[PDB]
Amino acid sequence: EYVFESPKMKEILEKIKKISCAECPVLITGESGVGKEVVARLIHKLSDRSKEPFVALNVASIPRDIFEAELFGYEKGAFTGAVSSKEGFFELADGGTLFLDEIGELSLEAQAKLLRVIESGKFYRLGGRKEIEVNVRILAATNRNIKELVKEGKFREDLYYRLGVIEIEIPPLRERKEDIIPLANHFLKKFSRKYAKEVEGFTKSAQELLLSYPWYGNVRELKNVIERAVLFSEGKFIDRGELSCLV
Amino acid sequence: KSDDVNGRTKMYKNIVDGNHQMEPGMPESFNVLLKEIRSLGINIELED
Amino acid sequence: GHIELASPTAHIWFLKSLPSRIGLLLDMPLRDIERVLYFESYVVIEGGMTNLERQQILTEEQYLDALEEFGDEFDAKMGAEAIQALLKSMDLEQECEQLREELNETNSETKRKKLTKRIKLLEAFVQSGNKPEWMILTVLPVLPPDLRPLVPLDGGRFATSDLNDLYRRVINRNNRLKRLLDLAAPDIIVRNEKRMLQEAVDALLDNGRRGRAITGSNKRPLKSLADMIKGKQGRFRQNLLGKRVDYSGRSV
Amino acid sequence: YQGETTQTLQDYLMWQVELTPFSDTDRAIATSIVDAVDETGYLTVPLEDILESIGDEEIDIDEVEAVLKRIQRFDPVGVAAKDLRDCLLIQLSQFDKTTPWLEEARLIISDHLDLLANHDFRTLMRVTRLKEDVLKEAVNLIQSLDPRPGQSIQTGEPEYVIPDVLVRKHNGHWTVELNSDSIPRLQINQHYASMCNNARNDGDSQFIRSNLQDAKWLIKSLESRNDTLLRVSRCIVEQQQAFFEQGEEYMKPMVLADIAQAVEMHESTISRVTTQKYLHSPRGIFELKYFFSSHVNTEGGGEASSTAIRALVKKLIAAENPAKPLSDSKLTSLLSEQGIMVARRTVAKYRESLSIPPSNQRKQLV
Amino acid sequence: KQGLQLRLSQQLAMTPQLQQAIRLLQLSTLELQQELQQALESNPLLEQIDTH
Amino acid sequence: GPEEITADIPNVGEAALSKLDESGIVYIGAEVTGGDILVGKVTPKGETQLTPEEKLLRAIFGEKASDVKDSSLRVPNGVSGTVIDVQVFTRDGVEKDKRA
DNA sequence: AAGAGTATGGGTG
DNA sequence: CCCATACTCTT
DNA sequence: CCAGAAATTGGCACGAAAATTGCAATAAATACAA
DNA sequence: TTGTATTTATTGCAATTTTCGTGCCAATTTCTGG
Ligand SMILES: Nc1ncnc2c1ncn2[C@@H]1O[C@H](COP(=O)(O)OP(=O)(O)OP(=O)(O)O)[C@@H](O)[C@H]1O
Repeated sequence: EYVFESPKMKEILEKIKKISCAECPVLITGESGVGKEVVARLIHKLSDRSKEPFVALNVASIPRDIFEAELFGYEKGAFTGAVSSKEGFFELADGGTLFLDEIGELSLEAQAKLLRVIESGKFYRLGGRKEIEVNVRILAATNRNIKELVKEGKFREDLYYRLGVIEIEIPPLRERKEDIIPLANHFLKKFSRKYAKEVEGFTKSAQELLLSYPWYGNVRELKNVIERAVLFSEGKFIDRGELSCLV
Repeated sequence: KSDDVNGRTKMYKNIVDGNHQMEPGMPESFNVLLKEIRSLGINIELED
Repeated sequence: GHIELASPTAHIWFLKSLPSRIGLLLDMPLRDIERVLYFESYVVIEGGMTNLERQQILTEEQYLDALEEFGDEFDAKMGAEAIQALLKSMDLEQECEQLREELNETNSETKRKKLTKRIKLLEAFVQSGNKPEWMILTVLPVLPPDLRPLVPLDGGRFATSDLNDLYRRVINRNNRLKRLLDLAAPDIIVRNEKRMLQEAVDALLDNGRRGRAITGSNKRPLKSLADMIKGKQGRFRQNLLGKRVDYSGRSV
Repeated sequence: YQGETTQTLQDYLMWQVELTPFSDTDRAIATSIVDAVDETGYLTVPLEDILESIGDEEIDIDEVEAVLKRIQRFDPVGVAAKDLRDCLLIQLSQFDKTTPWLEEARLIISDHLDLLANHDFRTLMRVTRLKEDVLKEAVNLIQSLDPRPGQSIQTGEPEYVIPDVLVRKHNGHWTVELNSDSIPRLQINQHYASMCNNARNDGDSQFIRSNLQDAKWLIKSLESRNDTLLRVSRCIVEQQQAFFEQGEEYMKPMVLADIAQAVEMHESTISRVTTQKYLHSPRGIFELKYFFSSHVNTEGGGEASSTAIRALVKKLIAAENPAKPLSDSKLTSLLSEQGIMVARRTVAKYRESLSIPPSNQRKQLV
Repeated sequence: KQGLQLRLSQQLAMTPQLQQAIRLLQLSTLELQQELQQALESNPLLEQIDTH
Repeated sequence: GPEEITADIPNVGEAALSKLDESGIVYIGAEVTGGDILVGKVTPKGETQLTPEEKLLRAIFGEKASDVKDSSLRVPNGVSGTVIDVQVFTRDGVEKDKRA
């Protein structure tokens, strides 16, 4: 279902296969639309935690004042309105994988709240006096440059070394030129099957056009372009005229 | 004369038509017995 | 139809019809097998590294002290699961050859008869396609409805039939046992529920053969499938060897 | 136990089909046709459906027509008719030509049957070019025919309902009680509940305590439900007491608020309790919600239940002159002489609810 | 203002006390019997008077 | 609805109702054979839906025919005799007919 | 350690 | 009443 | 006999009243520990 | 002597929908004088 034809992507696949026995947290970095989610789910699938939960969490959608309650849970009577005990996402993802998406959007006052949990795995619930120990593997994804954010001062240096034991960098689509045509054919077949059209390839000029456009949205932009071309097709082959949005 | 359901009808039709000949079949009580024995967990079946 | 039993149940025909096929196959007294099946005593399935044989009967206190002494070195069970495990773990060929050697060497009269009986049973099992553990029921067949119809009476009352009553009792016991096993109830209740399910299945198959018989409102025992099959009022003697016919009359 | 086989209309029809010199194709067509016959004796599908169900394209519609014509002469005569006109014409075709009014009846059935359905007797008489006497004889001959020939072989038994409340008259007083043959009840397993002791494991103790408390709560809930139902039924019977002595036309109008105030509850509880509950009385079996009705004002400051007015309308219609039926203006006047102040439109609505045709469709030649 | 916070406060809270055991009134005898059968299945300590 | 004992059965002829009185019960002293009607009774079969064909049937042949069906008591086949006694039992609270 | 005798349970009518 | 099997006394 | 006139019927409307359904967890009496 | 944890005792309020009676009027049926 996934296309890995560029040599860099095959090297990344070899790296993923070599760390299938590890439990250290992983840090995935790149541009937008390069496939960080794909790589994260592939890392989860090939490891020993294949059947274990995969909790994907967007850390930017958690309100500031209830961050601790969401992450760690609370006990009964902790505050006004706490009518029953409730667990957090670290207990929910216990024994499995926790995937923190867009870790670079977290604020400096919220990054300090998960410094001991990532390394030790032990924490206290809100209002609880017993220490809870969990076994969670942490994958983190970011589209920023953390190694530069820490130098600037907008990212805590204490969290980068806790998260970045293993670092993966996914190159942009404009450098994986051996993947543009296979991905185009894959998306074309998928969307032709979905919309019941009768297009079954590209012309010798459309392929040349697809290899020169500097894809800035990467694979997501390529997918959108292919879907739009399939929706408005008129024959059996896609010509350069249809792909006029490129250039 | 007793429990061949299709045989009864065929025999009656033949008698009305003036053709005194029967086409015997399987009695229904034997099928009931087979079902009852199967309901006891025993595999009993007709062969060939 | 079929019913998925929550726990395995033994077939009363292969336990109570003398000689007992289960007992003759496992070489055990009928009393001990009955104690194990109806949750009265334990039985060792795997002896382990201790001084416990593969078919020793353990009481409640004996099993408790065995657990307190040895721990997880062995395995003991009660009910139809233990009997099924014993039946599934036996090898027919090794038993056949060992007993043939013992018969060839030893000379006696009663023991020779016992060995001949066991050899005949084992060779009959091997020659046929059957398996011993098939004598423990896991799925229960259900008769077609038109062979067990409901009785319509004046006033709209439908009453009930013995077969339908037995099926309803079995279904109720099975559903309660499933619910109790799902909620992880204490063992003291689930053992009683399993015993009652075994009794209900026995009543459905052959009512009255094992101990007491379940009766109706007028203190009459309910008719089971065996009652439908056998006897002077059964299928063979009432419907197959003789029957009522058309084109007949009678007079003085 | 076992019952006995019964012969239905379709069994008799197939028995006659078996002993009829059909071909294999004709026999299959006859089987489909008999399958498409209801218990009143009428064909329920068009012949196109039968032709499609046969399953081959070598057969035309006229063969189906011939087989249907052959079948329609089975016993009873008129079975498997397409519509009422077809059944009447088939029944008439079996009569001898010496019948006095056969020709006029045949003409009326073949051509003018909707006019007879509208009870015209004016346009029908004009078109048929005939006098009243011969027209009346033809109508009487038509009405002697069988409209439902398939009911000769009748099968089935009526369905019943078990009452929840019994109302009787003991020592001259109307008494109300619950039906002991259907009152739900539960119990507590003493054998299981006798092991609720701290000697055993604490998990067993908490399990058994929770289950015992839930069981006791459920038993209390059932007991309260039964008591509430009995109280509501007793209040309802006490309020509507002239009905149980003199039947309808003596119903009093009442709503849920009256019973709610009488028993000191909320009308929501009264509404929920009386839902799908039945009461057995010497007059019959009635749903508990049958005793609540609207009302129309009565001269003198009183009120009249709509049930009583409907019963009065039915009784007044049932005892009229067949030649000159009562309209709604006449029924309104015959009700005003008794003090009932009801409108013409309401009387029309009441008559429609009783499934009674208007006045112009009830008149008779006689 | 409008916000979501965890805090310790002193408040006067309202009192809901109904919907308990109210659905049994509108059930007919047959549906009530089915509910009782389900409750018997789910509760070990509940039994029904038997005729056998 | 309740079953009604009546002399007005819509699906039987006038000759077959000749031995019944005004209450639908046979006279004392009548000679009867197999198939004759002793007590005339009808069973409700009404429905709240009226199809156009049902409306046509009710308009042409009357509403009584479409509401009830015959459930009368008939002499069993192979039985004959003379009516010598008739008894009527009525539940307390139900109105009595002429015969009672 | 086997072998003959007695008590118990199943089946039939 | 008659037969098969488990338990008990004896050579 | 005919055509105008009068009577009948039921569909739609409108305001009001009655019936139905969603809500889901508390309050008080009682027995026991300092 | 009291303060607190436990066990019975709680079967209504408030929207929302549905049903009620009765008027307006067009289409339809029936009646009557020249
Ligand atoms: N090798 C590939 N084969 C097929 N589809 C791919 C591949 N790489 C990426 N895609 C597609 O590209 C799209 C965008 O990928 P993805 O969601 O991983 O990007 P992202 O912006 O890095 O992720 P996120 O922001 O969700 O963490 C998806 O629809 C995915 O299916």
